[PDB]
Formats: sequence, C-alpha cells, structure tokens
Amino acid sequence: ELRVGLEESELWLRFKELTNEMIVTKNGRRMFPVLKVNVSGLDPNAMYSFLLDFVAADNHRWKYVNGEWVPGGKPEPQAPSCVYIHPDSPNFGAHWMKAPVSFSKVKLTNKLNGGGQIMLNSLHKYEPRIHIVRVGGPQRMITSHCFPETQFIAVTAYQNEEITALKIKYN
Ligand SMILES: NC(=O)N1CCN(C(=O)c2ccco2)CC1
Repeated sequence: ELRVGLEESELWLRFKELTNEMIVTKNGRRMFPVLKVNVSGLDPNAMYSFLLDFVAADNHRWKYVNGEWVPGGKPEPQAPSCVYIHPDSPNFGAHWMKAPVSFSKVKLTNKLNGGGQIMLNSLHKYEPRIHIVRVGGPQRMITSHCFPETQFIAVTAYQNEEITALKIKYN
C-alpha cells in the first residue's frame, strides 16, 4: 500500500496552533517550513512525478483583527491553484523513497508570472496537497494527499509576530 507521511509534523503543528502564514511577493517567495514528504510502497522500478498544489480551504478573505484572524462574510468561488512539479520529476520509485521529497524550490507569488512560481490570492487560507502520478507505464495512476498540518494564510507581510518569531527561531 502507497503510504504518504509529513516529515517534521512536530514543527508544522507549532505553526498551525498559531495560524500559519506564508509570504507571497510579485517575484515569488520560498516556503518555511518546507513541505517534506515520506513516501513508501511505490514500485522502485516504476516512473513517478510529484506534483504540488494549494487547495483554497474555504471561500473567504481573512483579516487580522485585534490579534486574531477572522474570515469575511462575502465568500467567492476560489479558482484552483496551478500545479508545481518537483524538480526530480520524472524519476524511479526508488529515487522518491530513498529520502523525504522536499519542495524547497516552490515559490508562492501574488502575480500571474513567467514560470515556476505558483500564484495564490493574498488573505486566503490554503491546504497543501500533492499528487503522485505514475507516468510512462501502460496504466497511468494518481494518488493524492492533503496535509492539514501545513495549512496557512497567504500574506504580503506577517501579521502575528508569534509566527515571525517561530519562522526565525527554526530557520
Ligand atoms: N520539463 C518539463 O517540461 N516537464 C514535463 C512534465 N514533468 C513531469 O514530470 C510530469 C509528470 C506529470 C506532469 O508533469 C516535469 C518536466
């Protein structure tokens, strides 16, 4: 059975208990913490490509009001995010299972841009999600996995200083 686990869940949970925030810039900003995934149960000899996207966790705009994040009352349908392909894609199952799959090079932006960067809407809440896509073989297959521990609100600057302190303490 294909097993997908979050590496460093301990640390993600400290960010999540504060409400996590991720900076977005026009040029694109790398994530801290980095999403790292433990994968087992792939066919070592099969070909797989790891895809990352961001699900809009709700349809609301969030605001930091007197020390607390609060959702607006005017939901809108959220256009789904673009997909980031892990640099090692495509690769053998053995490659992916020999160490945690680390999405250290994804950049989050607020502007439609050349390539690489993933555009998110500022002040929306996102849940990272991966797709493991068996490629090249006869039978294409996709396995998807959500990481609730890694939820964050996309921000142009940190609102909660407790997040700012944690980001620095652990980077
Ligand atoms: N350099 C490229 O044009 N890419 C082509 C698509 N790649 C994939 O591994 C993949 C599998 C499923 C969807 O994409 C990554 C490399």
